[PDB]
Amino acid sequence: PRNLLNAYAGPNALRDYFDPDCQPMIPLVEIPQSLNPFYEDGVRIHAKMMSMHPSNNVKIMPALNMLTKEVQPEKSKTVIEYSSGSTVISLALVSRINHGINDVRAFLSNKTSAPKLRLMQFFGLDVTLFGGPSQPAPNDERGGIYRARMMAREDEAILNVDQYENDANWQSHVKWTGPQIHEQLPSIRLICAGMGTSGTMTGLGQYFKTAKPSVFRLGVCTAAGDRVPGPRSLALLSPVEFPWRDSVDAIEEVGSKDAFTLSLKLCREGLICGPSSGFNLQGLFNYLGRLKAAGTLSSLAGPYGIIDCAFICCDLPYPYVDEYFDKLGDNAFHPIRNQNLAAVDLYRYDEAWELEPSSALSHFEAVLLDLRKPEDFIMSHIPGSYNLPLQSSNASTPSPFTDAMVLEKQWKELEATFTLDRINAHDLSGKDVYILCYNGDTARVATSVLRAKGISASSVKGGIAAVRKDLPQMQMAEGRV
Amino acid sequence: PRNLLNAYAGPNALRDYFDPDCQPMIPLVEIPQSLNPFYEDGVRIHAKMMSMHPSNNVKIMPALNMLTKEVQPEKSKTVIEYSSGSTVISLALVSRINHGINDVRAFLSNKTSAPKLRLMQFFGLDVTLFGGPSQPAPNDERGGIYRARMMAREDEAILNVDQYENDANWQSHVKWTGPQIHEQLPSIRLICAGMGTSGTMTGLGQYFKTAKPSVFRLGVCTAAGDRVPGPRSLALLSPVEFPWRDSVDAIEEVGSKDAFTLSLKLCREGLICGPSSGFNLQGLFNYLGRLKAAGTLSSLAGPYGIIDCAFICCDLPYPYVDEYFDKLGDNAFHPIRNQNLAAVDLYRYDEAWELEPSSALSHFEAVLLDLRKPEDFIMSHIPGSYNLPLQSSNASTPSPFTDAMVLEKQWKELEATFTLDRINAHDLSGKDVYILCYNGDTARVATSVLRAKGISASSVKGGIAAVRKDLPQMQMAEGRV
Amino acid sequence: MIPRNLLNAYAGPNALRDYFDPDCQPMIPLVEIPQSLNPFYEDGVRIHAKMMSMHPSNNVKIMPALNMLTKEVQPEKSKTVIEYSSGSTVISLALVSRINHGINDVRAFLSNKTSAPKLRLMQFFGLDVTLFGGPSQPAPNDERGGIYRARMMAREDEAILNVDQYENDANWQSHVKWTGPQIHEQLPSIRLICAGMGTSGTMTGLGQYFKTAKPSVFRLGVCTAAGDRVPGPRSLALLSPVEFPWRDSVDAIEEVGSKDAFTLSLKLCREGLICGPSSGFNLQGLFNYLGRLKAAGTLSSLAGPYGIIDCAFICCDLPYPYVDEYFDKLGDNAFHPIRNQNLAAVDLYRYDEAWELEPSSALSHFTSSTHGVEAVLLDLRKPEDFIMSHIPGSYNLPLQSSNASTPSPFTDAMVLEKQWKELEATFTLDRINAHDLSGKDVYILCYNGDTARVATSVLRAKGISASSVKGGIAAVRKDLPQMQMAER
Amino acid sequence: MIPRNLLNAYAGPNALRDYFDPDCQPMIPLVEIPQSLNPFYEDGVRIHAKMMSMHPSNNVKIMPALNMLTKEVQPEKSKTVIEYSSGSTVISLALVSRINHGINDVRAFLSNKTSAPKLRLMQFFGLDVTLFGGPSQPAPNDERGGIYRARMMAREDEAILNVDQYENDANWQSHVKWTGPQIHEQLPSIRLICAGMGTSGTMTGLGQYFKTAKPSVFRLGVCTAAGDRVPGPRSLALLSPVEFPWRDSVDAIEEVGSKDAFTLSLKLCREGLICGPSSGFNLQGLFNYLGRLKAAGTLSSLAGPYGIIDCAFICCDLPYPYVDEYFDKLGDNAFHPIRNQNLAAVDLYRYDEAWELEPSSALSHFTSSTHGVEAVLLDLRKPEDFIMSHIPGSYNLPLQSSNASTPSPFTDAMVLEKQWKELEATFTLDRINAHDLSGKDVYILCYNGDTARVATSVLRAKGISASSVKGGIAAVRKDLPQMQMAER
Ligand SMILES: C=C(NCc1c(COP(=O)(O)O)cnc(C)c1O)C(=O)O
Ligand SMILES: C=C(NCc1c(COP(=O)(O)O)cnc(C)c1O)C(=O)O
Ligand SMILES: C=C(NCc1c(COP(=O)(O)O)cnc(C)c1O)C(=O)O
Ligand SMILES: C=C(NCc1c(COP(=O)(O)O)cnc(C)c1O)C(=O)O
Repeated sequence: PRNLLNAYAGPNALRDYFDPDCQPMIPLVEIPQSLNPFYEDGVRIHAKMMSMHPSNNVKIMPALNMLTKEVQPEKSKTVIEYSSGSTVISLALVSRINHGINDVRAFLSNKTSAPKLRLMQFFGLDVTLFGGPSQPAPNDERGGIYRARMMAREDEAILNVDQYENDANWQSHVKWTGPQIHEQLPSIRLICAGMGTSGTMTGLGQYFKTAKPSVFRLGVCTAAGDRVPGPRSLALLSPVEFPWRDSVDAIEEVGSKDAFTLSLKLCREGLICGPSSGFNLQGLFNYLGRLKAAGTLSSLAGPYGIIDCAFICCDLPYPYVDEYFDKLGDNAFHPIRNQNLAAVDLYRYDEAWELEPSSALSHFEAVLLDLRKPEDFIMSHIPGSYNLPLQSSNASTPSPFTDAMVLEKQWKELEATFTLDRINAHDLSGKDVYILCYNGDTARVATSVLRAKGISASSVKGGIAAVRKDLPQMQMAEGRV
Repeated sequence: PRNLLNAYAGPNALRDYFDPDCQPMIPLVEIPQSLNPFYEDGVRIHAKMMSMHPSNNVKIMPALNMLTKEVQPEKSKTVIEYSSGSTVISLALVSRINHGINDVRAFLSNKTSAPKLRLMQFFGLDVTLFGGPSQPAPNDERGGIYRARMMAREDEAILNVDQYENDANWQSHVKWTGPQIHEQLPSIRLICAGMGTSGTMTGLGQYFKTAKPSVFRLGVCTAAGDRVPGPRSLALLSPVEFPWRDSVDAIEEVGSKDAFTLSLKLCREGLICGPSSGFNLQGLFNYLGRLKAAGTLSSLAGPYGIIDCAFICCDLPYPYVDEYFDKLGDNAFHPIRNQNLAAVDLYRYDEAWELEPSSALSHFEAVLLDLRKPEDFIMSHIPGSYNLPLQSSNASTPSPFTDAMVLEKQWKELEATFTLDRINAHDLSGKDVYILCYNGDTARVATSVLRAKGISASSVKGGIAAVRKDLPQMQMAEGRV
Repeated sequence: MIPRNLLNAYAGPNALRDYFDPDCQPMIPLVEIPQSLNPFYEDGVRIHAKMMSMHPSNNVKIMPALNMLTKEVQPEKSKTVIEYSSGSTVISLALVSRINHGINDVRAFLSNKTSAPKLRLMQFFGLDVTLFGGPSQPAPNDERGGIYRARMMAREDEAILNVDQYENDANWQSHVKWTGPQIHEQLPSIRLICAGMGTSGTMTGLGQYFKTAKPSVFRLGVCTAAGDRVPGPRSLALLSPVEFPWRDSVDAIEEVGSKDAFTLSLKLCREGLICGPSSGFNLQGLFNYLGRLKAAGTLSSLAGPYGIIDCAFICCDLPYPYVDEYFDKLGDNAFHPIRNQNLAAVDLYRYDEAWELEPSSALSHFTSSTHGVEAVLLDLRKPEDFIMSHIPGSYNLPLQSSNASTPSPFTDAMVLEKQWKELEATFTLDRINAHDLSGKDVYILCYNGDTARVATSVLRAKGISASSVKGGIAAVRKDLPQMQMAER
Repeated sequence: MIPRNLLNAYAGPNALRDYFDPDCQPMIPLVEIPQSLNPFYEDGVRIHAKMMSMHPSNNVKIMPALNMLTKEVQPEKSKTVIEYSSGSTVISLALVSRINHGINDVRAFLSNKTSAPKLRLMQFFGLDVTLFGGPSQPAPNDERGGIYRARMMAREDEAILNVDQYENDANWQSHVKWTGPQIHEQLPSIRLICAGMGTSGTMTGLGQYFKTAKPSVFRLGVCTAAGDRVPGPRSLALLSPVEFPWRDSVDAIEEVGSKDAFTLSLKLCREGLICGPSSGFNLQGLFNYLGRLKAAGTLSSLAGPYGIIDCAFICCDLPYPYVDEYFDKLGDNAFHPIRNQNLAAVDLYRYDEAWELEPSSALSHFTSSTHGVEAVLLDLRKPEDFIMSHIPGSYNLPLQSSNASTPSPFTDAMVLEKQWKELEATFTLDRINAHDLSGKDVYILCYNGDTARVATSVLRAKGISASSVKGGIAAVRKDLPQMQMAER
């Protein structure tokens, strides 16, 4: 039945890996008390981490169930679907794993984020952008849902399962998701899921309608005028023909700021899930808050006085990371320390460029650069070396690697110092350039600058202080010719 | 022992969820034959999807093992670590789940990508950037590894486990990862893992050194001068003091282009993993290619003539999506169709703004805008309406929702049309503005333009062709006053 | 005693030669400056300006140019004239080379730092300019500056000629020949002669002449104050290497800054003595010397047995090439500001009375031609007035800046700016094509008519054949039954 | 018969009044243009230029300005002068208002489209400019243009005065009084008189005078060709509303474009008759009419019993305010290009001979002052030469553009550009602080010495007190033992 060792081999290893009946049950995890403001009221909330399927999103269940139902083995060569992201990724994976179909065309709104659009391309989707409403009605003849079902109707090699209109959508959660939650949480008193196509909620609600009729079925929609990835609003849901009205006992409306806030909290607790997951949990919070404000929370409780709630976590937060910062204030994140270093010191450092004093002077076709101030150079320097001073490097200035502002000034002055004319004015091109400063640190920054400009540059570890220590017998010129 | 139902409840649900002994074994999946160029030679390659731990990366094993070893319950209040990303995310999760520590400070190179830096902030890390080499030696006194261990040495409330120097790193894979692969693949003939801190490889190599001494242990390093997230090069690995030289039988060197290529292929097969995972598989490919070129591949084979290879998949590709496009050519991705629509039609469309002809004219404080050409307006128009023509909208021009170039021209001309002066010149401010065109489509684009500018605008579904059809009794002015 | 042209009429094939001749010409005018410009008038000094700017060439250097070329040019060998110059000398050489000697290949060696307006002036007069990058006013023997290299090129070629104003005695001798004797005859009671020093030819000539012709006249040279720069003269330091006997030609030397030079030059112009910065530079030196003797109480000595003291100073050229510098050197005061200055950036295009049509002629042309293919009528009124009554077949393009209350844009500059800007912002290329205005007669009707004429200026600048209905909508009220009926 | 100033010397408290008086002044010069400019010289026509630009005011409008103000000004009531103008008239009014009438509050009403150089010129002459946005050359009765509004303001206030050049007969009567009689006396054989028409005062005056004083002279007016624009005149269409009897003053009217006007004005200047665009505009009209009769073979009739035909045309003002337009209107030819033009953008800063020091004086100052606190020595040579031998205590700042082979930057313009650019790019603010040059005496040593002087120009423009070692490293070879020993 199920894979005990979670080990999949043979020609069908990937098929069985994605199989919800063969792979272990999708994890169900109770959220911590610190995140559950109804813990003292006896509420225990459990998160169904659909993001932990190998596909990383809840829409793998409709995609699996639809494709096995609708694919015709000899003739089905192309799959087309309108989607907000998750379904077409799941269709792309299942079409290859189960059906050998690599031509998957994704129809998406032109107002889907750039990271999400790049993720579609990443998974090998062929995407076409559509103007107008990002969430059109399946009968809006100007929208991508209509165009998709009409392109597969004129060509039998083209297949359009219809996640907005194909019953195999919600039946996938009667088949898999529902029974899993029931076995994992036999004391379940409330099931909660947000509604986009509504397939997830109606599937769960149709299953629990007869598997445990005492279970309360709570769907979540996006507040009017708001937008969150995954669900749609109550208005955008009315034209859909799935039996969602028979699968829910109450509807909550949730905004995007709460959704992204709770998703961020869940991820920091260890339950890594995306914005719609925090959206769902917030809807559950809002309904529990009504029953407490109405004094009716006792109605959900079982014989032990506890209320076991399960809610769906639909996918991962990674595709939406930038949106968390646009929607949530800076107060939700620690700022970067030494943030200025992101725009500077951009180039690599190789340990082989840093040479011990004896090793560097043995190679010395070759040119030695001294980056100390002009009067320090005249006082004493290695005979044969050129002087090239810097405003930002004294004998007293701190090491650039201990002061981010020093590193910024020194790196920038070094980038401006080593212009093209400068390289030729000192004959650095094509030679082994050895660099020396006071303690070696500014010189090492200079090697990163020069290596990125193609000059074979090395630095002396410890600077001139180490050559005076390690090589005390090498006598030094003290402006004398 | 292990959680049969994958259901975690009680105050320790999250602790047990992250527990590798309590949670099902990390999946091991054989890669498809199409991705395995040595399938006919009898090689079967199995991927250990460490990315499928709830933390989504392999470094959860060192983080778990180190923190339980080093945390002192009463005094340990702050955790500090230098990392390339994975470890500090895993330390942030485990420090909160197992030890109640929320003060986690991450020391990172200034040359880590911006998406990765934002991911650190996302998971609640307090990050400080460090110049110089992005992968310093643990004894480089200018690098972040030294600074981390020295800041926890001066303060007992500060804890620095040392992933580069703490043996609990690699022992975590002797404890968990090794035994899991052995039980999942008893016929294992070769174990493969890339080396950054080397903890993963030495742990696996120390375990199999005595669990099944016939197993070949293959480590992978980054080719000289190259860079891939996770591992380091053979040179950057020499100073580390873990017994990695006793845990490997051969070393492969792999470049970044191959690493990102194979990761992309793995993700498109259904094994969603990041660049170091394709890096590892490529190293395995390169060693198998030597033995075939040397005719020695038979040496790895078991009694049935097959060679069972296991390799580590370390994390997910999502934080690196943009890097795949910089490293791989455009030839690896389908381009966006109607790409021009990404920069235009930027605003939302609400179904309630589109009104049937009878419904819109019933509300008609109110102003009706007609967007048809001037001669068409004079020919016949709804009495009481203003005319506002557009260069890009004829009676013959196609619907904007069927031609992306038409949508771009019309939307841009509409954005330029409805300037501030225009809004006041037609008294649109504060009124209910109804918009009419030929077929309704240009008018609907105009409502998205005007709603985003704060004007309460609605369109007539079907345009003037529908008011002539649905309302044939409403007589129309035909430039007559 | 040569006679001068009493009719100032110059005919014949030598009309231009005689016109430029300081002996045929009337004498260069000498004009006493007014009291309001003479601080020492109450002390008996009379300051007379020698307006060298009034020669046909407009500058003092026509005298050295005439004299040097007459001396140096070889009728059959000379074919090219080359000279280093700051501007005046080489313009004068171009004129004399052609008028008097039939030479047009005149090359001008100039500093690379002379102003961009001045460089164009050299081109304007048909000069051939080569730039030299060293010091602006080099020493004549500096083997880098143009003075030396111009001299050597004239040595290598026997067909080209460098008269060299910097050490040819004919330079300063031309003022012994003309300027000196003229001033002496125009002002016999003269007691002091003043001139700035660039090459020092003008001052050397005046001082050498008056040294013997009237030894009692004081000779006052003017040099540029160190660190400063004035067009024409040189600083004392920059003047020492020239070998003209200028030290023997002056009895004292003043130093003057550029701010004072431009200020006094500007005041002389507003008095009617139109002259450039070096003229105010010379007058300021004279003021400074006269103020030195007045404060020391030695002012009386310069006089004679008469109480008056007659001083003459040189006015070298005209201010027009330097107008820009007066604004940079002097403050925002001493100039009246341009009022309605905002209009300088709007209403940039021409008007034509033919574009403004009587209402009956305009409505006749509109309904003559088929509507929407040959002619359109734009009605700029607010949409709720347009709806009430309008010319059938016309288009409504509302203007926010225009309504039934707005006054004439030509009576308020802010209205003109707002309305011209909105009209310019209204008639984008899409708007022209949205109403298909191209190739059509366009008629404009507004509340005003003045606004509508502004609209015709804007549209015809864009190539649209637009005309306005004179008098506005008020002038066609009698042709609009619906409008007449609404007023019941 | 009033006498004229035979000395051209004007003294006394009325020196400026007499200086501007056309009756005290010598007559405005009349000068025959040369054959090279007269295509019809072989046919017996002699064309004489009346250089009105030679009045002290430099323009033709001083005659209407003098005559109108003399007529209209009220000694005790008049305190402000207001006039719409294109430029010439209102400058002349400012001068006459002060010289002759002691009035300085002169307001100038100008089109908002007059050039930015011309607007500054109005400010320069102390005028008070108000801009008007309508048509540039409005009709005198257009109640929007400045002509009408200037007239009304003078009506509301009995203390201000608009002489109104556009319909005051004293405008054209001033040329019956002066310009006409002068030309007639300067050229008694005259057969034709030619002038452009703006207000038409000049042509009306000349034509009304010659109509009776010598009825046989042909009167040839010139107007601006439709669609074109010339500074001064008007088009025939724009001229019809003025009520001067100009139609009665002309026997024919030519139309001329602006390109021909500027081309001929430029040629007249290079001949020595310095005059502006309207002057070439008048001459081109005369050429066009004479070419019409020559092609028709009716040229002989204009003559007399003599074979010659003497024509006079007006030259109105000077070209200097319009120099920019000649470049825009005419091609790149007719001007010589500036050679070494690249130098105009480099070597922007001054030089001083005191900065260049004899080698012994430079090395003396350097080792006098303590090194690195009061003085530094920069050695611009290549690092491998600097290592071989250098002045002890000096810093090496290599230049790629300079080495022992490079010639003098003042002998090759490309070397000067490269070296000045690299020196400017070398001495960034960090470089000055990297060697702590601020507040120190700085001495420059190079292979050349010329390069080192360029370096001193660059550094002193940045405030660094830099001097150069004259003669370069070659001049200090005797002071360098190590260098002498290497040459064995
Ligand atoms: C509609 C699809 N999204 C459903 C979805 C939902 C909503 O689940 P539904 O089955 O559509 O009701 C929630 N969260 C995420 C991340 C989702 O992708 C889609 O990818 O086309
Ligand atoms: C060093 C850590 N990275 C190790 C790593 C590796 C290498 O595994 P090691 O245990 O360091 O040898 C591979 N792939 C990814 C994504 C990784 O993050 C870190 O996050 O600090
Ligand atoms: C040197 C020349 N300038 C002399 C000059 C002077 C000086 O006059 P000198 O005769 O050169 O000393 C004053 N004012 C103006 C306008 C001048 O042009 C020249 O044109 O090259
Ligand atoms: C109208 C005036 N211009 C007349 C003019 C003319 C025309 O001359 P009239 O006398 O205005 O017809 C020609 N050339 C120049 C340079 C002029 O300035 C004026 O100054 O306002």
